[PDB]
Amino acid sequence: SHYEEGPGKNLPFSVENKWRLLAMMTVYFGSGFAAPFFIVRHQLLKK
Amino acid sequence: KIKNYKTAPFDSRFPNQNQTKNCWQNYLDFHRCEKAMTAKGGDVSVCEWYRRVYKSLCPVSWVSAWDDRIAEGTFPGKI
Amino acid sequence: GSARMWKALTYFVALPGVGVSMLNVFLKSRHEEHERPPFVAYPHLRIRTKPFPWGDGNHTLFHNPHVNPLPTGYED
Amino acid sequence: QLLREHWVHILVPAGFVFGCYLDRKDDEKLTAFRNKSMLFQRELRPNEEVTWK
Amino acid sequence: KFYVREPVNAKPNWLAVGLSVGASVFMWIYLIQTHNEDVLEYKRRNGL
Amino acid sequence: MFINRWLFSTNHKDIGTLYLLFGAWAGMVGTALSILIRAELGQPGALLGDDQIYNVIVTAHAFVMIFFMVMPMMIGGFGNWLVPLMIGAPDMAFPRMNNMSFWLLPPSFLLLLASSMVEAGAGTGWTVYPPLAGNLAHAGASVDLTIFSLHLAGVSSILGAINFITTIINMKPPAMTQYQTPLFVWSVLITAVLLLLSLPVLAAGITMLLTDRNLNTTFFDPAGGGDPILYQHLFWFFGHPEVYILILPGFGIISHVVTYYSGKKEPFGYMGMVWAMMSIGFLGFIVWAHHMFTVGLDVDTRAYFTSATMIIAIPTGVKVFSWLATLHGGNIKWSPAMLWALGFIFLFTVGGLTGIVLSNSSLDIVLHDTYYVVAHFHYVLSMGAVFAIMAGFVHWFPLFSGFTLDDTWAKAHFAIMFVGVNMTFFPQHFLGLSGMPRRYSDYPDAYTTWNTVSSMGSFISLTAVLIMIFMIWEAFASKREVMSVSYASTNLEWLHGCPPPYHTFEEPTYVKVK
Amino acid sequence: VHSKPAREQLGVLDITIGLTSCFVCCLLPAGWVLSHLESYKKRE
Amino acid sequence: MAYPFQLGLQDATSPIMEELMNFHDHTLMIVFLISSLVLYIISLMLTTKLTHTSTMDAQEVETIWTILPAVILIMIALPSLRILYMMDEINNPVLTVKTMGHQWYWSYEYTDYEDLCFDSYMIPTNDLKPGELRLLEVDNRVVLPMELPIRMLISSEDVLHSWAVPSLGLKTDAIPGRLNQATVTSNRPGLFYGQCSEICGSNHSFMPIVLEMVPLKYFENWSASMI
Amino acid sequence: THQTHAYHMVNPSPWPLTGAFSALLLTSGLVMWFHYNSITLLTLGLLTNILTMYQWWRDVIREGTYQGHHTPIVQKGLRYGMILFIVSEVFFFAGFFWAFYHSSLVPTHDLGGCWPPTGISPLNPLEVPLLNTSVLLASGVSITWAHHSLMEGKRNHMNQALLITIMLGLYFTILQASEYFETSFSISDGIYGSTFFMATGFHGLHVIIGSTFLIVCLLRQLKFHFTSKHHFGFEAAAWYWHFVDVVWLFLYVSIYWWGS
Amino acid sequence: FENKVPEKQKLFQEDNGMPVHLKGGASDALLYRATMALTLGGTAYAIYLLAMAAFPK
Amino acid sequence: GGGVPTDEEQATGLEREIMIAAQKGLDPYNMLPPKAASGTKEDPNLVPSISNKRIVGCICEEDNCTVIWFWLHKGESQRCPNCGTHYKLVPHQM
Ligand code: HEA
Ligand code: HEA
Ligand code: CUA
Ligand SMILES: [Cu+2]
Ligand SMILES: [Mg+2]
Ligand code: NA
Ligand SMILES: [Zn+2]
Repeated sequence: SHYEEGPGKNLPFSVENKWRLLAMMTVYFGSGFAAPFFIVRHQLLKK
Repeated sequence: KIKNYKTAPFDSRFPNQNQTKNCWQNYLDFHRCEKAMTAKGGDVSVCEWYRRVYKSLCPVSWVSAWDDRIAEGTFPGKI
Repeated sequence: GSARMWKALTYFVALPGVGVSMLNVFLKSRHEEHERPPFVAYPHLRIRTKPFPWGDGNHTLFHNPHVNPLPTGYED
Repeated sequence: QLLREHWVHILVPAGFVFGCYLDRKDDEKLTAFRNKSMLFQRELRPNEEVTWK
Repeated sequence: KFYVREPVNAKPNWLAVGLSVGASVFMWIYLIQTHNEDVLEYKRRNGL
Repeated sequence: MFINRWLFSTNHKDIGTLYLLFGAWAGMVGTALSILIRAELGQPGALLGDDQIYNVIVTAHAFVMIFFMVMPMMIGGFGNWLVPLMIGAPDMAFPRMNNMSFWLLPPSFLLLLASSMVEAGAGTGWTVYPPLAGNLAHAGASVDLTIFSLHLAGVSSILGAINFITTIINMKPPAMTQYQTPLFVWSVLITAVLLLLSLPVLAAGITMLLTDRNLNTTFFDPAGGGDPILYQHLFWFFGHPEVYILILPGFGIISHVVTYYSGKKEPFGYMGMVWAMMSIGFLGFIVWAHHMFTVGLDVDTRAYFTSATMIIAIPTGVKVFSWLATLHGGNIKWSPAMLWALGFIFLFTVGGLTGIVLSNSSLDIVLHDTYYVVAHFHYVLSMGAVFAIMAGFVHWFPLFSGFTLDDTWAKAHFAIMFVGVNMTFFPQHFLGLSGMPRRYSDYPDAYTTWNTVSSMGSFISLTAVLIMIFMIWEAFASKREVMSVSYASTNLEWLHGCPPPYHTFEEPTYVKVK
Repeated sequence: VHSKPAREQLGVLDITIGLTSCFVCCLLPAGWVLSHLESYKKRE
Repeated sequence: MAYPFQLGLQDATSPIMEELMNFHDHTLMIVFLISSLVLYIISLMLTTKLTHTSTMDAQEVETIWTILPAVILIMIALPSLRILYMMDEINNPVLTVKTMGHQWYWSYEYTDYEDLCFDSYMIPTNDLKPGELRLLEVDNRVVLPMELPIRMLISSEDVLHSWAVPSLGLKTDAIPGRLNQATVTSNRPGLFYGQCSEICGSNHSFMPIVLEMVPLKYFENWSASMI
Repeated sequence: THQTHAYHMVNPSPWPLTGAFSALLLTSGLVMWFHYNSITLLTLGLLTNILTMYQWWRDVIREGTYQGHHTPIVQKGLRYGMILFIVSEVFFFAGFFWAFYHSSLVPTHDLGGCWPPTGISPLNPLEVPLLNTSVLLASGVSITWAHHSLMEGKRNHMNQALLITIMLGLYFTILQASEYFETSFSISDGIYGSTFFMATGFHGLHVIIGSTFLIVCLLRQLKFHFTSKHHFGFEAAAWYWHFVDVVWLFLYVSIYWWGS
Repeated sequence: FENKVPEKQKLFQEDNGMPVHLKGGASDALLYRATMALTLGGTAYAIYLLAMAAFPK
Repeated sequence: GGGVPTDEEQATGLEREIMIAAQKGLDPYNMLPPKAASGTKEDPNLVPSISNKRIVGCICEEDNCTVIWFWLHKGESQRCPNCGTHYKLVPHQM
């Protein structure tokens, strides 16, 4: 309707440039993976 | 009676593995025999058996805390 | 017929019932002048493991100095 | 769904195990004379506590 | 709607159902309670 | 536009996509937490110094996988993506409170991360058992922050459960009966009923010790008449219901994928399906204390609870046997989802039988809070729920995106996942039978062998996660659209095109008059 | 589920770059951290 | 007390542990029975090539499909009911002992007569005398005579624990304000090991348990000679 | 006219997100005050969530009773959802009741083995808790009269029915505050005191929620919002108020008729 | 207290396309801008206190 | 003496149109199951639509657990793929 619909474009992240999209997945899931690393280094500093 | 013994016997009242109620009952009726026989003036040492069984069943920290609470006079039981 | 019946029950049963219960409590509250019980520092009462997040941390939210003693005694 | 259909088949066996149960309570009740009958006076063997149950 | 007239028992009387369930559970709790303090009075009066 | 559509969402498709995003986030947060756990358990001695931070990371592990990962995929994401497109509903009944539950879940994630940030840390495990989490052993804001994170997760889950029950018993076209909906509809219905009648118990328990902590009360302090047994009863009368919430959309998802790719037009014994599902949904409450057998219960109630768990084993066995019967007698397309499903059948079977072995009471006296229980819930979660959601993801991804994965890469992923979880958690069977207790950082020589083997399997699972996100990128980069979809005559979610449009089911479907 | 030819086809090069991309990128966090754990340990 | 490459369980110290592993072997027979059943049926239906995608008839197998689990679950459960009902015979408590779980260690007291209590801790690795066991050795062992039923009164003072002796084959939750009963019997003199089995803080891994089985004669010898 | 189904259409709204963030601010204020004794974030949390819940329901009233998307099937789902929330709160309260029953059926050893624990003087249930039951039951029968007067269509009688039930509910709340000022001990005083104080104050939180719902439904009815049959706001009010009536009855019989 | 519903409804269902969360005009728009300026600024103030509790003194 | 407003002059919009549809007896917004169960060749099952495409779901057996979903277009009457009942489209523009 008034909102554009189709494959890929119904995602919160833009799709058309696949290198930049790969950069988005790497930074997103890498920050997700590196979060508990940052917790454990934070108490190892704090203790 | 004045039977010889070594260990707390199994209570037929409480088959269940919880004996907090068991030693609490032993504590209260130990104080009941002590006040009842100070009232009647009889041989007050006949419940040395109940004194031994509550000492055996519930731990030294708990009996010391309850004894000190009675000695200062603020025991939260019906004694 | 239902609405009339409920109106009649409200006016002739519920309101007189609340009037009688209010009168009962109001008469009792004028005759009863409760002898504040003597303070006994029972170890299972007035437990403070952490201070409250208000005031001095030692008064309850609905504290009443006349009836609610602190862990140490009455305030008076 | 078969336990809904054939639930009536357990009522009569339930009455049988209940009937055997209350008969056992009768033997426990009418036991003023365990090992007191003068015809069956025998001293109890060391591995048993009652003559019959 | 099947019947031409609305039956008086078409919808359950929820006040009656709640009163029935509440009275039954209250009487069960009261009965088991009076059984317990009767047992306790028995033992404390006869020393058992 | 972006803020109005995505940040201010009201449609189940976009809300499900953002569920999938947050679920992937929390999933690899949990993966990293488990890797800290297992790399600490890979070497004899203490890798991370004190084991207080080890208790913190196992607590975070349990919380972010149970409450933050598979409930957001299966219940939230897959439920919101499929259920309207499965019953014919355009939208769901209450989409604003749906979106409020969504937008309130990452605040609970933030509170959990802040509890990790707190100096004290959440050194308590999944359970918040007092007085370990009391005013003497955990005097700090970390455990309180975990309690409010549980509050937020509970509130979001209750309002989501209201959403599912109203969108099932409302949004259906009127002439279809309840007893002919697809199986995932019954799964979400029974799980959401269990949510609705279980999460108040957790909320009551966590409020109970919240008032014990901050309001200076004594509900769990036995010096003032408290009772930790009360907390264990409340928490696990939540727990095993929450277990069955945690597992039954796996039943629904694999049933749909089996009747899809097995060539069937129907599951076998759909009356038997729904009867077994409401049987376990009904008597899932009264089995709550099988996790409880060594706290000092009476013998009679122990016998009652173990008998009730044997009883609840019966219809789940009917479910798995009829799963075998519904995959009977058809051509099997060797999709990766079938590989996930068959692995789920085997590993759910062995995990459930291990659970029965726990459920016998005296063996639970000996084997409580031991890695045999770990092997239970990893054989039924770390590959049960995990393979269920992998099957769901690799099956419905063209509906979710519009493009397909690579079949060879997905089968390789199944192989890596399978080998990693089996030679991880069969040594955990050996560890539990040998008997070291849980929540330990260091272990002796007997346990070193299986600890090393299962740690190497955990790193195999790391490689599996990396391959999974690689093939997600590969699918989104190759962007192969789907020309045709089989079994669309019997699957409602597949006939709106891949992906379905923004406004589906504008006209409600024409149900037969009968 | 049948699909049309890839709209964009990755080259051995592209596939290689990407597979390695995350592999390394996703594990690098672990790298820096796990690598200096003992240093981190130093209260200094 | 475990040996490397252990696949089964600890050998028994208690007779209840003996028939409990007999029952456990029965349950293992059941689990490979069902697992082999499902494996062979899966292999059969993956190795087939015949198609039958009609309307399957249903009301023909549910009676067998519900009575075979009925019988197999109840014949697993009745050994479980028997073993659980014989966990609690009328005890002959020749000896009594209370265990009081403290923050990061244990306390053991013999309180039948001549009141005795002591605290048991974790022997450090650097302080370990050569030949001993890491994570199991305790500077003060707990002694009990063989071939006797001894009563175990378990509780804790600040944090809940679990007194676990898998060699004796039991695990009792130590709860503040609540003590539970465990009856211990042994068949062999010597050392037997266990640990805590509840989370209890920043030294949870470091409260192990050691019970050495001695006769009553050496028991009273130690009791007299420790003064 | 493009929407062919008779279900509900939602224009996307910011208010679920802002309500979620307001709940996050509420809990952050709770931890900030419980640990670092700061009230500013807590007052921010109360202001945020109360305002946000206000315009959320203000939006739903706009889009329902003036725009007219609330199809009979839609309030059928609304009564489903209200019943679901009601039974969730039944099991919430019942968890609290069963916590009390676990505490009271087996009195722990430090309490003297008697219920209540000795040395405390709980208030007699004979007069003012009967007043509480009378005022709440009178309010419930008055709102049943209000529903039947909705059926009949008599506006001034509906007005007096609502005015008397808000008057009764506020009298209930202020008096239970008065014997909170007139009780022998506090919530930090013992297992029994802690459980009934927490349960009764938590019921007090529900009855002030119910009274505020009665305030708002009164101000709708003064603005001629409710009609003869589409009166689901007062249906929800009646269900919630009968709920707090029966929950008050349960906690009454338990706490007061049990062990006093 | 007369009836106000049938006169204000024609100021709601007119299809000018501007969204239903802004029907009232400037006052509800002012309240929207106010609650937007505080639900995000407060969240930044919330996580700042979380950061200060995270990093000790 | 009227008191409460009557919903026939209170309700506006979609409630107003659904109520006037109810009082005239015709339901065009699918609040009710359809009528005219007749799937022969000479008469098919009539289905109303405003578009050119329209979904149908056949419960083509009594108490059938299976539901058969398929699309139709304006033109020739659509059929069921496992039972063969016929469905036809008619446009109604409301
Ligand atoms: C998916 C999650 C999941 C599922 C399905 C289950 C299912 C079951 N669980 Fe468990 N469980 C957990 C998750 C789960 N559990 C977790 C997370 C914990 C511990 C949390 C913590 O410690 O903090 C736990 C803990 C736990 C314990 C506690 C042990 C302890 O810590 O002391 C017990 C013991 O009774 C138990 C039992 C069971 C049983 C009896 C089943 C059954 O429902 C399994 C039934 C499944 C079957 C497949 C039945 C097998 C039947 C057949 C194969 C048919 C043919 C066979 C026959 C006819 C005999 N579970
Ligand atoms: C959902 C629940 C869940 C899952 C998946 C796992 C998965 C794993 N668990 Fe977990 N575990 C628990 C729940 C879970 N665990 C609980 C509840 C405890 C007890 C805590 C306590 O004692 O209180 C526990 C305890 C526990 C311990 C005991 C620590 C201790 O007590 O000393 C160990 C150590 O080996 C362990 C290891 C693992 C490993 C190696 C995995 C691996 O399987 C990890 C690999 C799995 C995945 C990576 C999931 C796949 C998901 C994705 C890849 C992303 C999803 C994204 C999309 C679908 C788009 N677990
Ligand atoms: Cu004590 Cu772990
Ligand atoms: Cu369970
Ligand atoms: Mg435990
Ligand atoms: Na380690
Ligand atoms: Zn058909």
